[PDB]
Amino acid sequence: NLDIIGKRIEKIKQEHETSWHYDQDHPYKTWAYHGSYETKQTASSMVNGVVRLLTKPWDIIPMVTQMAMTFKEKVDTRTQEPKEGTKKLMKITAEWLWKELGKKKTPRMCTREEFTRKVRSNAALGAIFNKWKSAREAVEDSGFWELVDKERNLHLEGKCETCVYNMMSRAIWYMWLGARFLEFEALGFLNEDHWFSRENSLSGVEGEGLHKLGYILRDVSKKEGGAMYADDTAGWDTRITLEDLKNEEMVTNHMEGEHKKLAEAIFKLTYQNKVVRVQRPTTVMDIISRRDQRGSGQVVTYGLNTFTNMEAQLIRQMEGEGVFKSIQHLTVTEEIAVKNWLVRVGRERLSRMAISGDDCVVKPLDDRFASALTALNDMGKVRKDIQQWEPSRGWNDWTQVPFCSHHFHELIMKDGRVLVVPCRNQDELIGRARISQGAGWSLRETACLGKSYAQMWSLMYFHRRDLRLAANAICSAVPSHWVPTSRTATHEWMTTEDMLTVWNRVWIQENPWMEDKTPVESWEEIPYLGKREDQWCGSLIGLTSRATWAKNIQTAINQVRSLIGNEEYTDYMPSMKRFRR
Ligand SMILES: NS(=O)(=O)c1cnc2cccnn12
Ligand SMILES: NS(=O)(=O)c1cnc2cccnn12
Ligand SMILES: NS(=O)(=O)c1cnc2cccnn12
Ligand SMILES: [Cl-]
Ligand SMILES: [Zn+2]
Ligand SMILES: [Zn+2]
Repeated sequence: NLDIIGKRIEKIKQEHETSWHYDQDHPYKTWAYHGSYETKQTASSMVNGVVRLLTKPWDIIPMVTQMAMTFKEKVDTRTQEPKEGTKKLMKITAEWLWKELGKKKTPRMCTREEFTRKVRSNAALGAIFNKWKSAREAVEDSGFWELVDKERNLHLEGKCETCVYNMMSRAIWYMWLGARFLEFEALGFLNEDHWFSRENSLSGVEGEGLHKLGYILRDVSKKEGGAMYADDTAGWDTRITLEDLKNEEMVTNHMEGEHKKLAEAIFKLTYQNKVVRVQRPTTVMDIISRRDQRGSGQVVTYGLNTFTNMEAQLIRQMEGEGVFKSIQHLTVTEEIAVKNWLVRVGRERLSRMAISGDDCVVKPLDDRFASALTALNDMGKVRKDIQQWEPSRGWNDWTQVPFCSHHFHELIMKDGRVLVVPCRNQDELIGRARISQGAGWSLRETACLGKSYAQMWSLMYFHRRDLRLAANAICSAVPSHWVPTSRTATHEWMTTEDMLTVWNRVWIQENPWMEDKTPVESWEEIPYLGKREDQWCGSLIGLTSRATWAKNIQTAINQVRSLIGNEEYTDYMPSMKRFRR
């Protein structure tokens, strides 16, 4: 208890001994409170004027315009401890899953060179403000790596001093760059070495890309079985138990030497015991503590979410197939039956799933899965927006299944070849592209972020009439040689390569579901959804506002070119039939 966290607490107390006080009216219930101190400050969501000026029809669509405007009483709930039968099911399953994931991989420590290369191209790692300005500065300075060195040797000594979370259905738990390095050093291999790739994990999709997720769902659909289930969990990160953290920690059983010691420390001292500083208006800073729930950096969180979700869904599959009878207790022969199931058909059962962190699609052996709820609820993974004991509603058509905020269309090219393409409501796509994050964006940086969205649209959403037209307009309106940016799925659109060449590489050449490798020699060979399907998915095609926008597009492009000024521009609009004489 306070042996593990006291050092961190004591140290913060001493840096604000002018301010410390055990406030009487603290709202914390399931979090342990410890004390308070004075600060005062927070950033918010800003509009990208380049994208907004080139999407005028959406200026009167509330779903688009309201996205730019703007429960922490879910983080302060409790989760009951699972029954002994559930704990046994999770231990056997976790044990077996780490061995499967380990068969063709070697756990290993990640390098400062790898961490530096991360900072020096802006990954979302989750640092905080006072000694150095940016991450890029602290990395390049020897004094930083000295503070790292101190903390590191405390971790090998089985102690912690500076590894503290700053809180803010989200809740990003930022740490100082230092504690982020130590997390990445110990557990970075899970992401860096693709442990949850589809090849390695069979259920996972890590690194597959939005242009492969539809093909993966269609391959699951080919399995003999029942409906496709895609039940979301209510607040997955808040439902991670101590039993889940212990089963995740068993990855250390496959490690050795310093790496093993460094990993056991991250699990024991920063994951299964945490220290958090939370801002409160009544503006003070509350040091609070907890043992359960997910508080890692967001890349390790993805990997351990995927692991624990794969485990949870194999157990729900076991329940549907009648492998065990009751969560209360597992008989000795039930243990053997569960081991024999895992070892005999476990790999086949993983291949009937697509799992991306807390998000899943399962095509089970049959529809007994739908009412197999006892283990899932008792593991605390309670389904969102359905009564606790109401059977799951499955999907009969893989093209209706939601996964990673999308659905997927089958799209026949004029030449008969078949594309499986990602899609979501077009108001969501346009609303997002109209938003920037943070202060001090130049016009140039704003234009380059617009261009990132435009190239993503050309590559992923080419089949939506409004997005191909808007993407061509943004790329005409931004100087042709300016490089797409973003301050924080493989990102093939982040390039100054010609987008038709990239389309051909992604959808034809490197596409394992495309046998005929004949290139496309124009955008006009690349199809759209049916006009009615485009409208169902949110197209404005058929509206007068949209007709005027399309007809007068060069006037909008010219308005943005006039603001940016005298630069080298390209006209991409004649790549579309209707602007080509
Ligand atoms: N609030 S909790 O879900 O972390 C929880 C469940 N059972 C216990 C027993 C002691 C402390 N906490 N606890
Ligand atoms: N400081 S470090 O994390 O780069 C490091 C130290 N020792 C090793 C061994 C393998 C990889 N990295 N590594
Ligand atoms: N992880 S849990 O919610 O199942 C749980 C059960 N019993 C305790 C005691 C302290 C913290 N968490 N906890
Ligand atoms: Cl359906
Ligand atoms: Zn630490
Ligand atoms: Zn659609």
